[PDB]
Amino acid sequence: SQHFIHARQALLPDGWAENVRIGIAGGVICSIETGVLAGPDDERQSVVVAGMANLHSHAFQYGMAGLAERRGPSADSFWSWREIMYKFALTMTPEQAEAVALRLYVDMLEAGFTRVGEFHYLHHDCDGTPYANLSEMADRIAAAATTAGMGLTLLPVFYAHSGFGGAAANEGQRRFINDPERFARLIEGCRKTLEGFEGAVLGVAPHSLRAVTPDELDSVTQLLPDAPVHIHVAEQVKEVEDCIAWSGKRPVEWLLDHQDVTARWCLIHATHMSDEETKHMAKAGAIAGLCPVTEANLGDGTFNATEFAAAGGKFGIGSDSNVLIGIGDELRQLEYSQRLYHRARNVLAANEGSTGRALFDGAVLGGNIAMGRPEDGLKKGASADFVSLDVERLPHAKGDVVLDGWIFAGRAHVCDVWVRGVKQVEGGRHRLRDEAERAFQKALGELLA
Amino acid sequence: QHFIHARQALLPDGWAENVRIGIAGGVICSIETGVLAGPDDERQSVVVAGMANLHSHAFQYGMAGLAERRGPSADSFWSWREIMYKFALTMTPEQAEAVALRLYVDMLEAGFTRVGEFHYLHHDCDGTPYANLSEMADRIAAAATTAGMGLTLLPVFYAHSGFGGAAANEGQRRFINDPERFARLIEGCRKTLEGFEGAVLGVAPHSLRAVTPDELDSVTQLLPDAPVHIHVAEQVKEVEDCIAWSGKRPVEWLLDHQDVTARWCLIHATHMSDEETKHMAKAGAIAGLCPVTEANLGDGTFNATEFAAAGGKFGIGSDSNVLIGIGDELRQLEYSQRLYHRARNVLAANEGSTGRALFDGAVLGGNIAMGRPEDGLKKGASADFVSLDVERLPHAKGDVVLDGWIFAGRAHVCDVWVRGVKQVEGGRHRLRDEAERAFQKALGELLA
Ligand SMILES: [Fe+3]
Ligand SMILES: [Fe+3]
Repeated sequence: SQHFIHARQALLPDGWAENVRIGIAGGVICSIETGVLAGPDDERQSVVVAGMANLHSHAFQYGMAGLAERRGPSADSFWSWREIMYKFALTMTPEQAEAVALRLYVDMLEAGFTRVGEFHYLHHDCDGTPYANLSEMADRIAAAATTAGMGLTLLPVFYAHSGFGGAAANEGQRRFINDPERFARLIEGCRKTLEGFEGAVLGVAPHSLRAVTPDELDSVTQLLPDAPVHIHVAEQVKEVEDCIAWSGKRPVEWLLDHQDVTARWCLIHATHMSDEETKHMAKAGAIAGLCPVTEANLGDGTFNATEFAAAGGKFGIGSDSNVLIGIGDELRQLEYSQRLYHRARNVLAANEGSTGRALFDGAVLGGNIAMGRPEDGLKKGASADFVSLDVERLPHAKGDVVLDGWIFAGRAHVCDVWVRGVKQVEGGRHRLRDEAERAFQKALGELLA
Repeated sequence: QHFIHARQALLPDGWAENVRIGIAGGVICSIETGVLAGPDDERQSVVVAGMANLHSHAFQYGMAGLAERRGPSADSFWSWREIMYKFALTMTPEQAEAVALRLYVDMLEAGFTRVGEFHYLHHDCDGTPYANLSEMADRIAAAATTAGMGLTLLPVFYAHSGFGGAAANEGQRRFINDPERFARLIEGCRKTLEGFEGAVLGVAPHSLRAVTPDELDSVTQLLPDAPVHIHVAEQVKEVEDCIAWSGKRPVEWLLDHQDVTARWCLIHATHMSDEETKHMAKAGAIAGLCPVTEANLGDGTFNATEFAAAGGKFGIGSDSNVLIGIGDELRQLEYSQRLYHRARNVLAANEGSTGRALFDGAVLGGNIAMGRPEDGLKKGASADFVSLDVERLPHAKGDVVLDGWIFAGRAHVCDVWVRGVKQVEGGRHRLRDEAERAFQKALGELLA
């Protein structure tokens, strides 16, 4: 039946409003009324904001979080990360993958993310042979999301090569590999699995320009022409240099010249762009899939955030390596990367407004577009996906001040979280945290033994 | 003697297992490894040293989260100074004590066991001294006492608004003293800290902009065996103004005109050449790093690898007190380096854990900057330490626990002891809710 949340303040697309009654029916927002008293059966909340998309995740990497911070003996300071990543990637079973993904999605839900964009490349069995059920590993993701009550935009990854110009994939990549034919069949397995997964979106994820040839890129991005396309691009300086050596062009530039890039596309990282690439990307409408915590943890670089925003570019955030899960963590890192690079404060604020406000609104907006859910948000007809904040330490704080306290000062935290109208998180706790954790610790023990 | 048994404890020479720590009169009397818990031992999983928070301006905790609006000014730092001066110029002593208490509770809950209060809010709202000259410093001491927080109090000497002895401006009126009145204030602080167990009293020349060379000589001679702290080279604009005045940057100037040693803690030290960095390390000055505040202010990135390779030591301070956390500070330090050098595990030592190196480093340099080199998980040290909740890392080795805490959000502070007294239990200070009520009342008054 029809259920009501009454919020003392709620951040709607046209701004903060007070005394907001949000009606929910069949998991959808059926009504929003501002300046009204709570009905006697309304559930009362202090501060309500939209659910955040987590637009880029590799669920299995959550298992290695905190384990890649030892330097090791290599001259290459990235060796330890790849060694740990491939130890997990090459041994994880489907049962383990479901357990890890579940506990990750619980952590994301508890942090206020209501949908995940799972950029999924862990496909085949340990020897690189397909599972009897081709989409087995994607089915585990979907099962994990279903159990969590987490929204899912599933983005199976196309990966065939180890370098520019169609270099053969090496044996370490064997569980990731498909040709376009076997990839289409995998996408078909995913579509069947997602039947009855309410709100699910199925797109495609060419891994990167290194990993895919131009012809393969054409085939993959034509499979589901109305659904999202995600791709890693321009994350590390070495890729830009290699791309130039191969084509005479930088990665984003090359992509914009060879594909019809639109808001259908989400370019993950896009960390190293010229001013011209930044503008063209924004003008094309491609969403920047920013992963600020992972980019810092990997030493990738700093995004051209002010230029991108000034050109009308839109963005979202993704936990990516899943080393550390938090909306405040990601947005704060984005802003602070800018403050250090430009020697300035409140860099990503819009007009003379709040930096937390601009970042939060922006990341919700661009995130939902990248997820294929532009109808979503705190709007009539959107999925009933939203978050209440604990403002016990900010008792008189009016809207934007709440966001800045949350994101910069640690003075608020996520309280309740709803997805499709179902309260998955209460007072910061997911209804299945402890059960998910027990299964996660069992899987970790197996993987690390 | 009462006893804590730790399944793992990070001692100065490394992780030890099944460690019995005996405490009496607030100090560590015995350390035994490889043994079971006695029947009256309190049991802990993972115990580490208490962290010094080597640089704090307590009153700025009140403005945390309030300076993140861009505002109409061409100067993107205007809004921070406007908020900072609104609090600085109107706060009463009663309000200052409430703010400092709630801050010191927050610090304790984050695993900091001593605070270096770099204290410059001295006089009344109109810039006239209080009947008790050290009134505001007495409030700091009272707040620290109520929290059970260790205190190295560093009253600040401030006399000028510009290099070369420019007059102090009206906005600085609560901060200012001449050397003679400053010495009298220090004397008030010494009397107040009598019976404050483990307290240290040093001096804090504000910066090279705020002091002349002659004043710097006088202030740093007052307590020759106690710490000296000073802000240096935090912002490019200070560095340029210092050059305009002397032909030198702030740290090189300081090293050339003072006998800088491990007695000195140079706060930020953010803009240095490679040669300055090495000379600072070789002198033995402690880098008072404030990574979260430096990021929030867009100050810059510290020359961390060069400093460490030259044998430099550091600690961490919450500084503006915008966000309080050991993980937050150490992570930000490392990540500032990863982005700047396009590398990972930049501040690891040998081929070790980055979290290990950063944690050990910050405890060590922190305690030296605080005038407490005897401290740590050692016999004779103050019984100041922290247990970590390892429910998500249930049998993980020590270094893995640190990396999980600092980088992955997988462990958190459980209990915290200062001078052998448990001030935090399962993440909560006993006075959290009471201190919070008084804090919100003060905030409401200040923001009215
Ligand atoms: Fe990624
Ligand atoms: Fe400071």
